[PDB]
Amino acid sequence: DIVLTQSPATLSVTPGNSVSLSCRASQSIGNDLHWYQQKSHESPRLLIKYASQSISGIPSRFSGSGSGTDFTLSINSVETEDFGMYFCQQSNSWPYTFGGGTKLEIK
Amino acid sequence: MSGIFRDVSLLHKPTTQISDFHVATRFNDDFSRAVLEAEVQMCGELRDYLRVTVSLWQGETQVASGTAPFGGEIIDERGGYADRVTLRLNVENPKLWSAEIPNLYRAVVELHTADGTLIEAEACDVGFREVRIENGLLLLNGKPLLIRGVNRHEHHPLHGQVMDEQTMVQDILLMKQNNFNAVRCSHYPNHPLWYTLCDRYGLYVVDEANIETHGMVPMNRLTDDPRWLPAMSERVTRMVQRDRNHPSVIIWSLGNESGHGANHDALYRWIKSVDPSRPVQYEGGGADTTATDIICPMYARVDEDQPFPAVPKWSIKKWLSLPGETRPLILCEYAHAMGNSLGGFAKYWQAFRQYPRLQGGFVWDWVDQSLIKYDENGNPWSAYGGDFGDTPNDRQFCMNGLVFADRTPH
Amino acid sequence: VDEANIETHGMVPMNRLTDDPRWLPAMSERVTRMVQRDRNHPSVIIWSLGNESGHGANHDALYRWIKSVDPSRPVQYEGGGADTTATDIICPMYARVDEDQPFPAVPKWSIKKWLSLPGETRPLILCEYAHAMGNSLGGFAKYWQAFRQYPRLQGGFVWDWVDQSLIKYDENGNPWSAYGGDFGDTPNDRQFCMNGLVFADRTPH
Repeated sequence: DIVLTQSPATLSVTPGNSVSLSCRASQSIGNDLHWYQQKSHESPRLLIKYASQSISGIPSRFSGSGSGTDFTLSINSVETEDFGMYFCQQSNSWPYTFGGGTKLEIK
Repeated sequence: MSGIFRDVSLLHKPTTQISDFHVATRFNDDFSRAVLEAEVQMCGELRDYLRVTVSLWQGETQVASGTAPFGGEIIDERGGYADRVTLRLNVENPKLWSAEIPNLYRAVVELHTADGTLIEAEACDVGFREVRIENGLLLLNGKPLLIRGVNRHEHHPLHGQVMDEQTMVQDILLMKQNNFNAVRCSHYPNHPLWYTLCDRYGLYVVDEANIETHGMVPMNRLTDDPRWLPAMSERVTRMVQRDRNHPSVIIWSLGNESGHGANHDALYRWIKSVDPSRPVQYEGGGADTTATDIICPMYARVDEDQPFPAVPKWSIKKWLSLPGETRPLILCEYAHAMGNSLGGFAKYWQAFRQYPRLQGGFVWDWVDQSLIKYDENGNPWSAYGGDFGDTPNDRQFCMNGLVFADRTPH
Repeated sequence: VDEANIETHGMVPMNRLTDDPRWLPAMSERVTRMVQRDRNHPSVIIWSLGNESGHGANHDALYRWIKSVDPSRPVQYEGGGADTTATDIICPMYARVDEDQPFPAVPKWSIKKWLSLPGETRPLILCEYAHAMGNSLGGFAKYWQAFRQYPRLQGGFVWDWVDQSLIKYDENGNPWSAYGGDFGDTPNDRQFCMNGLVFADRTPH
């Protein structure tokens, strides 16, 4: 099955600064890569779909980029409400798979 | 159905901008060399410091670039277009696009000033391919195609006629997996992304105008009427202006089942004039009218004739050798896949394989146009014609796909 | 269909003489005299350059000659593939209805298919079809049906009318039908001379 590897595993940042999170697929998945945010005691929240498509109700500071095997989730000027876990998920082939996640923490 | 079923957007453009652009590729006898030709037009004030650069990339690698300022060649007694420019880039040993190998390039069109400042940029994917009918055969890059295709509607059991990337992609992959080369946009221009995916995954596309007047009597009634000429005209012209740069599109179609009227003849000529890179097809009025470059019937049998008055359907093998006939024949719809069907499919495949001028066809059709309904316990079930108290209706007639609405195969 | 007395079937390749300018004259006389002699008959509707002599430049010339001299009739010649530049009609021998026989150089496409080959527009009439040798004629109907469904398939010539058997006499002055090699003839093709629809006496098969 498709394996998604996320890096770094953890990223510390000070509110106001920007960050970019990486997700790489073991094989090409076109643009079928989505990004989720998950906080303790809460269900995942879809942030970006199909690599770079925006989602209504999500802060504009979130953007996605990439195609094939290398993808990135960027947060322009991190806010405290952004601290938590970020997971990428591919839907190009069944079974759908998730990356191991990147933890974003305050520095 | 009805509503705002495709996207809504906002686009912010500069005041002085790129208003349109087209791409074209010519080749030499053996395709070892090509010319990419880009015609650009702009809107706004024309200032001598304005320039255009068209660059061709292959990956990270720039392959060719050209720069120039506005102002075309003399066209007639009054001059040329001052707001247009055409560049021509030479490309040696271009990688060719085909459904077998979708070689693509990226073309960037920059509108800048001479001091290097960028006003704005546009782009598109480019595929080097030549489409021609020659000597009764339809050729792609010099060889003759054999279209393994299917007709596909924009249908989602849940979303009705709203399309999404996931669905498009699913469809594409199923098709490719199942030995399809091509798809027909039955029977209107599709959601934009579609072409792009085809361009990229590799499928030949027949782009079709949104014109079907099947229910008139006779069929011709509006299409033969000059008063509908304008309305029709816009359905064809805009399609072309919009999709003309996609490599996957290899044939233009005037619509569907609207008989054969003088309006078609005009529109067919229009296209030929505007974009001679592709052939035009239209089945209405007998499948072999003066408005089609290809004999493209629907449901013609292999060996048996169905000689309806006015618009018979000869056996395909026979149709080709009718006196004076020389065009290639590709079925716009054949092998009606409604329910427990597809008997005889092989007969077709065999003719296709034995007769050169029989270059395949489009099966009818891809997905079942069934919709989801819910029962007394929030249990879903597949609904069809008349199941929404809809009147009048055609019941199961909306289910002729090769795959179920959920994309599971029949 | 009036046909020139020219058949060089036994050469290798078939063309050998017909492509040779030195035979041009000889051939020429076989065509020209035929025309000068039979040209006024109404029954003659097509001229033929001969039979099974491959396809040579000599045919092309002779075909043009005729066209010039008597444009009232079409010319046909099957040699060299049945659809050469020396024939106004596609006129193969033994082409099947539905199956192709793609010999190198000179294939025999299925008749229905032959017509729609790219660029082709001539009518097709078989110079020989349905070899009537002995217990034969199976499938005859298939032909009739294509002929009837395809306009450009305007029929053909069955091969052939009478058995080329000869009369011999026995130990008691009793006659009997003889064939190839029965006259101590060498070399010979035996029964191959009997493909008629009627026996030599004109009694039907």
